[PDB]
Amino acid sequence: VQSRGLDVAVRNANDGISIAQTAEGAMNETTNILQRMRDLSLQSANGSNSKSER
Amino acid sequence: VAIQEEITALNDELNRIAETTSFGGNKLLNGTFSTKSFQIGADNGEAVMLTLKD
Repeated sequence: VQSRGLDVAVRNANDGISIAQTAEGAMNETTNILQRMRDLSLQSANGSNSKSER
Repeated sequence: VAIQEEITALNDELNRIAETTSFGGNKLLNGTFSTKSFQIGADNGEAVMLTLKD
């Protein structure tokens, strides 16, 4: 009983790390987009930019 | 009188330079640039104030 159960346990864990792996991957793109927004934001702050540029 | 003609023309030119000099379309010496802040910083609130006058 324990041996068979241990196998199922491992599988469940692997699936767990899978969900986390997939989720983490999305967050990776999320940050990159956020960072670009920050850089664009700094550029907008510069007084040189006109309302059109903003 | 003739010298005044030259003075008249040159004061017009001064006025012109003042209401024409622009950067990409943002006028500079007309008296509208006033004060602007250039971020010059990797984080918020690190800008410096440039004040152009008429």
